[PDB]
Amino acid sequence: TRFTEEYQLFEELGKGAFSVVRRCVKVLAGQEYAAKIINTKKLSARDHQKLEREARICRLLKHPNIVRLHDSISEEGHHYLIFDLVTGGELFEDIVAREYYSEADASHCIQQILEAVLHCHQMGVVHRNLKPENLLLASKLKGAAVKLADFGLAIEVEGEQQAWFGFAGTPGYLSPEVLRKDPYGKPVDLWACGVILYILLVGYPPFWDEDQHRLYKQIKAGAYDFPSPEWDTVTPEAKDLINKMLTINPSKRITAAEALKHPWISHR
Amino acid sequence: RNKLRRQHDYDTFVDL
Ligand SMILES: Nc1ncnc2c1ncn2[C@@H]1O[C@H](COP(=O)(O)OP(=O)(O)OP(=O)(O)O)[C@@H](O)[C@H]1O
Ligand SMILES: [Mg+2]
Repeated sequence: TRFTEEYQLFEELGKGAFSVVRRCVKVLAGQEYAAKIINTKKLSARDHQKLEREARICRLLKHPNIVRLHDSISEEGHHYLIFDLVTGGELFEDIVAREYYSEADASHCIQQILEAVLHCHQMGVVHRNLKPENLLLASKLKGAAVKLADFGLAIEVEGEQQAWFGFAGTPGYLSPEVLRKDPYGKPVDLWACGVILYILLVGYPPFWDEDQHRLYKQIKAGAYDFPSPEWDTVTPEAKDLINKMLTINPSKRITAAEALKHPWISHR
Repeated sequence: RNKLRRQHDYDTFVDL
């Protein structure tokens, strides 16, 4: 079929449980991409439908701060996802390496993340799984764009309609409404943006505990600090945006649109 | 302080 004949495979960039990703060239254009090659023979019916939902949802998104899915091909014993080639690794790795971001860099970073989330929301997509591991740097270059990835847990929403879409995501980044088993939607991503922004500024999260029961109590109670000394030098408008994202009532939580107008971002 | 660790995605409620 059309993958082997339209795309030329080059070296392995990474691997997962049931996938290998290789650099490839669309021979006609000579443009390079990342080909995620999935052995569908080793996938359950459930994983197979997850994959085809992920492919559908990601294809809705066309934004410089989202890892673009250009093509989806279902051949003999394989599924090929053709993505933007990204060579800068995870935002998680960059934060670890640099300890934390200056307010300038943190503001620049979360602005890009909010633009990606806003685009998702305008396309009727809620990610549900925002975290530093799911944000990739386009390159190792100085001012490389942050790109949102992994729509494996993303859902399609009907305008502003909320519903119970199930208990799904990463414990440390789960919104209070999901933990409360409340109907939810777009606001869940803005909670995760708050957790990410907090991490960018001091290099550690607002909610953590070895005991998951106690972690979920902290999140539901919205019990987070700005400890001294590291937060003492952090500007109050930075703390204000975090506070406006980490509100336990999603109806009172700042949206992606409103967040991008917030002084700390719009005056930077 | 709180630990910055890699965390895994769950598709359902799994009580840890
Ligand atoms: N767009 C990309 N450009 C370059 N390398 C990539 C790209 N996407 C993924 N990789 C590399 O391939 C590795 C595995 O990719 P990915 O995480 O998508 O596979 P997986 O673990 O099988 O999938 P999933 O995370 O959905 O379980 C990544 O850790 C990374 O090193
Ligand atoms: Mg992976």
